[PDB]
This record gives sequence, structure tokens and C-alpha cells, in this order.
Amino acid sequence: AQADGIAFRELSFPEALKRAEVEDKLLFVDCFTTWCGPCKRLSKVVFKDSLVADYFNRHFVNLKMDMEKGEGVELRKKYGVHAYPTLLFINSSGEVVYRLVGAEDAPELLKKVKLGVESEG
Repeated sequence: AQADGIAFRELSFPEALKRAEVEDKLLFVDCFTTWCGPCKRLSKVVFKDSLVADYFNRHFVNLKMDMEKGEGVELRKKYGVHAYPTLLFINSSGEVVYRLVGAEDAPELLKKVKLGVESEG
């Protein structure tokens, strides 16, 4: 059996914004720490579901952002990293709508995504 899931692309900051605009809209910035840790856990369970992957890959433009190289230090300091996995939901304008600090289980994660982009009250 062979099934994969979410696969983030890797391109530079200018390329990211440009690609978001041209491909569709919105940039899903996967910020990870060199530690890895939970990153592979999500890669295990979440990166097997076609629906969760499709929703992310289609409704956003995916990007894996470095935190050790590639000007990562600025985003690290400016967006306030606290742990290892950090998800940044950013518009093509270069403004974030929500900073997800931490990682929870797949259903909860998907939930946090929606609540971050479209906050109900």
C-alpha cells in the first residue's frame, strides 16, 4: 500500500508571495525547528489522509519555511516562536491572519486552521 499526503514546496520569500498570488491565493507557511520531533508524527498520521491534504493543498499554497537557514532568523524572532512546530497562515499581501503555535491532533489541527482563518464568535 502506498499513500502520501501534504507535501510542502520550498521557495524563497519573494517567490512565495508571487507564487501564492499566481497559483491561487494564501500561503501556508510550515515553520519547523531542526529538532524535528513532532514533525514526523504529523507526517505519519496526517500525511496519509487525502481529504485533509487536498483541503490544504488546494485552498492554500504550501511552503516549508526554514528556521535555521534562508533568513529564518527574522521570521523566528518576529513571529515569536516558542516550540518546535509553528504554522503561519499568511495572505498573499504578506500579512498573517493567525499564528498557530504548537501542534495538535489532525481533527483539532484542521479545526485550528479554520478558526484561525475564519474566526467565529
